[PDB]
Amino acid sequence: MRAVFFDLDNTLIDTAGASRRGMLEVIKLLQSKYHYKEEAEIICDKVQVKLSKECFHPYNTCITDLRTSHWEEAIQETKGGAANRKLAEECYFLWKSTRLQHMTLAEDVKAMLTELRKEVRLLLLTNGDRQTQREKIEACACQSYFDAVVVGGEQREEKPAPSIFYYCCNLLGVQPGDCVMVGDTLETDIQGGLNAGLKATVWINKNGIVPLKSSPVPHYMVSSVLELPALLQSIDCLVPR
Ligand SMILES: [Mg+2]
Repeated sequence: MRAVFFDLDNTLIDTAGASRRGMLEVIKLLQSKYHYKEEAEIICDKVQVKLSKECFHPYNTCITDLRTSHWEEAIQETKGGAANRKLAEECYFLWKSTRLQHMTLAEDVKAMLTELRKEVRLLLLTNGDRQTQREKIEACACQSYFDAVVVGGEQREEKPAPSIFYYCCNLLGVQPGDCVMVGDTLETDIQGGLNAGLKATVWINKNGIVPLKSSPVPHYMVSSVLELPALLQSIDCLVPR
């Protein structure tokens, strides 16, 4: 038996592009409805930074309150005035709904996943807070293409902690040496698969970059997730074409 674990964000769905889309829409809102000028982009830039700086959480968080607060702060830090929670909410929920709407599985990614599952067990392994990730999973309707879906923020530890990989292995009833991890992030997906002693790691190198020394090195590298079947058909995973 063989299994393939897939990363989610930016591997199977365009998360970053979806987020950019969300900012584009907020900018439009602030500029058209509220007549903001370039403070629109300034505020959005601030939120992006705040988003990027969130780390902890699992002990307990209301992500909606936290991220609404990023907006509230960014508005006040840019335009001053009294804190405006209502406007913060208007921005947040526009950004959120816009991004979730943008997240979809391309038809060739759907076909690819369908083909893989005929021969191997498929699992989605995605870092991030429970609510946000489950919302993304619902938005791109991907749960039906996998035998299981595991979310880092629902677990005790996330990628690259080997524990979450061993959990995934048990969930599918396989061993780490039966498994392949596919993802676009060296420090989570690849390091994690290396930590957990998986059969192989596949790095989707979208940026066409040479890993700086001291970075994790994957077993295999592809520029697109659509290259996976041919690759897996060559290593000990899928039968030859
Ligand atoms: Mg990713």
